[PDB]
Amino acid sequence: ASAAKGDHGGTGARTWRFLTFGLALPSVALCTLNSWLHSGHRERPAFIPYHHLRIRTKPFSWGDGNHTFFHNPRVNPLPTGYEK
Amino acid sequence: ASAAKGDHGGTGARTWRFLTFGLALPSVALCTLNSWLHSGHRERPAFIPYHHLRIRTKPFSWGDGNHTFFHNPRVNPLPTGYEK
Amino acid sequence: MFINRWLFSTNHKDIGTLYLLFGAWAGMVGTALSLLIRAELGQPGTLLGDDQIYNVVVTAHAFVMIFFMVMPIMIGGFGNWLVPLMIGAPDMAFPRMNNMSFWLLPPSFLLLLASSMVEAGAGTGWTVYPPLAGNLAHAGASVDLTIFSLHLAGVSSILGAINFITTIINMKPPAMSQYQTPLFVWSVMITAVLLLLSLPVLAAGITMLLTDRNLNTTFFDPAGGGDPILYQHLFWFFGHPEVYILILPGFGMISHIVTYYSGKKEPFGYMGMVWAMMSIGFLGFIVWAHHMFTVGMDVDTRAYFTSATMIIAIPTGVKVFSWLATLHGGNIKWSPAMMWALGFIFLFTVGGLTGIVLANSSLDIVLHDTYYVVAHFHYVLSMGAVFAIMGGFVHWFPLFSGYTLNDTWAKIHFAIMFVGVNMTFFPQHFLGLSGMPRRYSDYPDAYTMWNTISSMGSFISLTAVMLMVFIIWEAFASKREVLTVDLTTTNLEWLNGCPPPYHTFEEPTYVNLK
Amino acid sequence: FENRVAEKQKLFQEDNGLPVHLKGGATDNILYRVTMTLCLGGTLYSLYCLGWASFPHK
Amino acid sequence: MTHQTHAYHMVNPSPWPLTGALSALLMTSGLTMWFHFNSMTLLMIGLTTNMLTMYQWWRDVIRESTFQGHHTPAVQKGLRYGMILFIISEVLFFTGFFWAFYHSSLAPTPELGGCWPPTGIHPLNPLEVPLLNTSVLLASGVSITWAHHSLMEGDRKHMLQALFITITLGVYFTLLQASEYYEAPFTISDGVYGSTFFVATGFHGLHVIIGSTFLIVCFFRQLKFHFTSNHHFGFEAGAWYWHFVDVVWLFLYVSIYWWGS
Amino acid sequence: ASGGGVPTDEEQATGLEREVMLAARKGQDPYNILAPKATSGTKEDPNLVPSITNKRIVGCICEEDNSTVIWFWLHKGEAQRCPSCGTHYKLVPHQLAH
Amino acid sequence: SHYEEGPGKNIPFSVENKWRLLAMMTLFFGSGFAAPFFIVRHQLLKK
Amino acid sequence: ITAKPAKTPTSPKEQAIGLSVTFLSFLLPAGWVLYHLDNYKKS
Amino acid sequence: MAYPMQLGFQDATSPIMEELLHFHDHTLMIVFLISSLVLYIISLMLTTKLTHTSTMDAQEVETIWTILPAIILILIALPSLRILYMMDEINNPSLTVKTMGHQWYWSYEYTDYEDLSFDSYMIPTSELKPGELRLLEVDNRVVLPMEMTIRMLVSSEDVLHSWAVPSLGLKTDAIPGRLNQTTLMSSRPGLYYGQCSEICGSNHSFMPIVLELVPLKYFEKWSASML
Amino acid sequence: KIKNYQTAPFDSRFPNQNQTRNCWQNYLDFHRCEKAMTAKGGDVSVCEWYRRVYKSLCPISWVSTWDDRRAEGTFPGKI
Ligand code: HEA
Ligand code: HEA
Ligand SMILES: [Cu+2]
Ligand SMILES: [Cu+2]
Ligand SMILES: [Cu+2]
Ligand SMILES: [Mg+2]
Ligand code: NA
Ligand SMILES: [Zn+2]
Repeated sequence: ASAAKGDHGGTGARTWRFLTFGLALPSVALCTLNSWLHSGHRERPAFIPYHHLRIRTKPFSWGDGNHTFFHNPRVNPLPTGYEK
Repeated sequence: ASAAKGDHGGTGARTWRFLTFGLALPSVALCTLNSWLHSGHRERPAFIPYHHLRIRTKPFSWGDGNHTFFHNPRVNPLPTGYEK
Repeated sequence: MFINRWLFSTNHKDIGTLYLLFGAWAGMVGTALSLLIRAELGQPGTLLGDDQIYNVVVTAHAFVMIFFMVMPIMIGGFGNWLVPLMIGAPDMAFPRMNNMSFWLLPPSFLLLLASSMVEAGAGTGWTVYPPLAGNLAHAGASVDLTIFSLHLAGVSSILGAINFITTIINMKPPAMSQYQTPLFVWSVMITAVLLLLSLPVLAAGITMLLTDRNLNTTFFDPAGGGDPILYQHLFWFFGHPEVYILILPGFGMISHIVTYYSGKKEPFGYMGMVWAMMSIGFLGFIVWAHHMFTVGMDVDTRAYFTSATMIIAIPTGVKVFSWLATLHGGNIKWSPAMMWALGFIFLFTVGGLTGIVLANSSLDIVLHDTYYVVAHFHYVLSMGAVFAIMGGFVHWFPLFSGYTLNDTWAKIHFAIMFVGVNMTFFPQHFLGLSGMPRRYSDYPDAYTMWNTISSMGSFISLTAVMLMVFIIWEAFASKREVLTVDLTTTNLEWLNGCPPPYHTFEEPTYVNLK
Repeated sequence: FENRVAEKQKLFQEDNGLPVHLKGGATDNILYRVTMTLCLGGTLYSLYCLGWASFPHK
Repeated sequence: MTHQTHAYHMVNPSPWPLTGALSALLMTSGLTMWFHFNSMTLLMIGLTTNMLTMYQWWRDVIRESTFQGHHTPAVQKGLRYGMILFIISEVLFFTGFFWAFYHSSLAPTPELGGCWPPTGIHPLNPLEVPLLNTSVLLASGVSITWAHHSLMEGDRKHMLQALFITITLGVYFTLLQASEYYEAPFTISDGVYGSTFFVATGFHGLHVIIGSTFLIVCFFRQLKFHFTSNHHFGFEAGAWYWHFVDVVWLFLYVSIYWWGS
Repeated sequence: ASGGGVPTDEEQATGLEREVMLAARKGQDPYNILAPKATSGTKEDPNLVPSITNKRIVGCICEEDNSTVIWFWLHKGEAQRCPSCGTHYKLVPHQLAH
Repeated sequence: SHYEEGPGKNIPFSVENKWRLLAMMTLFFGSGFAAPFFIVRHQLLKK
Repeated sequence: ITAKPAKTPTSPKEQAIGLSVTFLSFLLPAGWVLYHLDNYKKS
Repeated sequence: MAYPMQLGFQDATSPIMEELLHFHDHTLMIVFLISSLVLYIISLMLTTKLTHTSTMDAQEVETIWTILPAIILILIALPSLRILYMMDEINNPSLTVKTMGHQWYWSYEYTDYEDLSFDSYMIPTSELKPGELRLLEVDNRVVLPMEMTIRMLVSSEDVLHSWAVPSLGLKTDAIPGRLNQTTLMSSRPGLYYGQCSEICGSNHSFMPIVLELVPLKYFEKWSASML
Repeated sequence: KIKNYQTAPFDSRFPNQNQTRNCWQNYLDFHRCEKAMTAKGGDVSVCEWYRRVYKSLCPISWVSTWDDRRAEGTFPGKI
């Protein structure tokens, strides 16, 4: 792509207000629409015990020391495979 | 690499004169030394009549219409192979 | 001294006038060319004899109307005449350079005329795509003459864009902000930005086509690893912006006309109106590939381009609705100009909706390259651009000349043209849906009826333009000078009388910083 | 060198009714005339070429 | 028709636009005569009238500003916008060429060996002369800046000295680039690689010459005291243009010379 | 080292450039480069519109965020009012006396 | 400069005689409309 | 828009002539070429 | 193919073309709605003596006329994209045929097993046997088995051309040095016509395409008889 | 081992409308396999697959020119 919306993308609080509500925010709504008219759910990946993943050289200092911080059971398998 | 020569790389004609003779020009001398302590001569490449090279869909409007503008006989073969 | 004044001008008014004259003339050439097209298609069989002449004609038709009629009239003509007058400026920012923008046009035109005379001319389509446009399928000077015409035209408009933007931004009364300039002025500023950014990419593209034909480069030749599709991308990156550049000044004029003849001080939703043009201008730079849906691009990118193309309807919708909101409660004067504006509003809407159909890549597979697209762009160009041009012309003609037109004849003119163009293009929707390709000089018997009706409509329009030539004659022949003009308080261009003196705003306006 | 800008300001501000492209003297005029001649002559020349090429000359 | 009470400039009728337009006609058709009917007369006449036009048009601009004092603050501000806008379109012009390059090199076709650089092409080494050119141009970015400051501080000798260095550096780049063109083992007719390489750096090379003569003009205008410590737009534009040329080179270097080979 | 040698505006500016330069120092604005400050616009404190002739066009931005400027010719004579807001404007002679 | 002003005076063609105007306009637009037809003819006459 | 009366009014007859001249200048040259299309096509 | 005085699309010979007919009906419904709304409003505005020439507040209605069109567009886009993805859908073809555009005729190549190749020219109107279609008849049709998924690969040997067949919902440009793929599938036997859809020079109007669909069995024998 | 071949099946490496690489790659791969199996004293019957595929997809003219190129040793692909 490229860009060119005529002029006035500089100087005047009214101009930046204009850009805030006429360009910035609308972009956010579009990307929000998109990110929701696409974002459903990725089927949880097949578990295969690769050695370069699920690294454990020292147990995490919390919980049972085998679960990453934002562990998500549906998508994050333990080194032994998915939880439940 | 990176960069950081202490300060004063801005404001004062004396400063820019200082940078011109203390950094810019010396760089040119170094690159000149290098570009000459390296630049000798590439042995002229073996000629092989590839079809995607030495293109001629219409003769050049000068000379014999078969020689590119800055034709260098030592390194630029005609479609039929090197000249002499 | 005819010379000092007409060849060495530095006056925005005289230059604007020169543009209107050139554009009027070019339009005759373009109209003639459009008739030869319909003549050939008005009856099964072939009329011209060889289809290359047909193709040459179809091509020239496009370049003339687009580069030599619509742009000079809208931007060079109405632009120069009105812009300084609407913002109280003495002239443009670079009056000498402005004169070169004009004088580059006759040479540019000459080269286009020359291309169709040497060899067999350039029967490449206005898209001038390679290999067809290459030195093999089109050997000879023709395509090269066409490329050069385009270079000159480009240089002319780029220089023009710089002038308009500088002028509009730097030469307003110190207290007047950009949000206090009339919509036409905004419309020509946004158009100037689009020209400034798109024309150079075209120039790059056709320079590459030129070296391929004459310097043995292979940008577009697979033999050397080139790609004919690369041309398409560069051409259309310029091409979409160009179509919005052809309509924006029109959006501006229609706003002034609808407002004036409704007796309002200002158009409805002025800022929504400014927002809309900026948005259209912006989005108009990221939708180009909708002209390449049958070219073989990944499905995901085709989905992106149809999605992007559709959002352009939102800002366009606020404009159409704002025009209607402007009419609301107005004290309507049914003048010729108002008639042209009402026609534009509707016809443009039809042509624009039809473009939404085409935005669908899935459906475009079967509509691409058929007459359905020829119908679309003729609705938005022949009944969009042109209708604005006519409305603007009859409305401001008294300001430019100091004389008035015979209002009745003008309405007669509108009525005829209204019938001619619809008869000519409406049928073509059928041809497309049913499969008739574009750029064909003959057609399977089944498509006879519609092509026949269509070619007939084209003669009606011919009558209308002949008539128009007369209408201008009679106004100058009769000499009814103007006395008083309505609504000058909100229409500055009229404040200096008709016609305004050579030098206006010799002493600037006075605007308080309240 | 020496600053002779003030002297040229006077020559060019002199109310002689001459447009800036000639206000400089007799040479401006010859340049002007040379330029216009070449342009027009060359333009005629090109029109001629256009004609010759217009017809099949082979 | 009284005494004007606004600060803008109303320019005297001028024949230069007509002449420049005619020049354009002569060059394009002259190029058409050269490419097809192997003659250079028209093109030559065209080139000549063009220089004559540029010379006289810009001569007048100097007369109108330095000598007649028409460049009030309002007029200068306008000139700044015009220059900037001009540079912007030049950037877009070059963008077409970078597009072409990236298009070809990122998706090399079967007829090229399906690889980039195409089989059969021996690219130059970016650590040799191309590195040199890079250092020469950036160095002139620095000297022109010293020139500018010397000027604002009213130092005539140093402004001339710094301006001189900048110029020889640009000339030096031209000579080096010309040598490389000659030494290069591939040509413009060597497929998309040679096409892409020579039109992109060729055009840039052309801009380096335009920038140099622009600076040369500024040099002479300075010798003759045209510039004051506060009013010197001709120089500022000369400088902005020079930085543009500098930047474009950096992109060629990284794209075509480094990454593209 | 240092030196000097480049002329200053004060010494080399000529024509209109110099005129606006000099005029700017005395706080004056004969070339309408600056925006005029409004008065109260009453009949007794009208906006004084300087003119080098006997009429000047006035554009009244009746309220701060108006998109439309109201335009009208102010004549030599008594104070006229904006057709829209009634603000008063009175012509006065410009510094170059006609 | 001292260029003339007013209705019929800010144009490059004289509008003082309606019949001479009729002629000039006729030639003007006429030549314009005519050109394409003769080009088509010119092309048909080379082969 | 109000105007003074025509300084040099164009009577109906004058108009009829003006209209006739106009149309003709558009139809004759094209008719000539078109009529002779065959004479060119046959070569 | 197209019949005299036709208004819409040619009848659908394949499933995607059916899909398109319906999608187009849907879209057209909407354009009728909008265009009729706009005309009614315009006529409404111009038919009253009541006036209100003073200023009206901008913003208030602007939201309806921004949100509404946004919703309508999503209603056109969803279906549009669904079909768009179907057309490219991972199909498992039982035959591959190539076609190469040339300056003024198409040549076909069936090479899965044999080296079958042939040119296909338009039959001149003066050599048309009674009942044959004027600029649509080709001497050698491209025979293919009906009711099967064929893979077509389009390319060209000279300029650009476009291989199209309305009835089946196909149009794929033929570009030198490029192989474009499209998926053909007919649900009926018969003859189906199309024409070059990219300006390729003087005879761009005269290089039709005629497809002949018959059962597999007859396709095989035909293959062998063509060498 | 397939000779019950109908036509080149769907290949995820080349999933879009542009199949230029599909032809090219299979053409290359074949001649490379053929060369290896001939250069290490082996069976070319392994290389068959590629020939069927590239044969199905590649235009005749492309295959002809590439072969001619290989003969004269100007084939740009590295086989
Ligand atoms: C005046 C110039 C102009 C304008 C303004 C437009 C406007 C539009 N055009 Fe068109 N178009 C052309 C001129 C123009 N076009 C030309 C010359 C070509 C052919 C070039 C060639 O190939 O030779 C072309 C071709 C073209 C194609 C190529 C098709 C093909 O070749 O196969 C496409 C594809 O999407 C397209 C779409 C659009 C769209 C979506 C709009 C949108 O801007 C329209 C938006 C307007 C409206 C939508 C109506 C008003 C809105 C409302 C009342 C609100 C409600 C609406 C909805 C909710 C739907 N146009
Ligand atoms: C501005 C753009 C424009 C305009 C106005 C028109 C006007 C006309 N066009 Fe258009 N035409 C195109 C641009 C335009 N065309 C383009 C881009 C193409 C594609 C080319 C290609 O495929 O490469 C095309 C192609 C094209 C085709 C398709 C050819 C083919 O596919 O083989 C057809 C066929 O009917 C056609 C017919 C017409 C007709 C009958 C007119 C008639 O309306 C003519 C009637 C006269 C007017 C409607 C205008 C009169 C106005 C004036 C005279 C100015 C007045 C002056 C002043 C007041 C100052 N044109
Ligand atoms: Cu577009
Ligand atoms: Cu074709
Ligand atoms: Cu074709
Ligand atoms: Mg196409
Ligand atoms: Na015909
Ligand atoms: Zn007010």
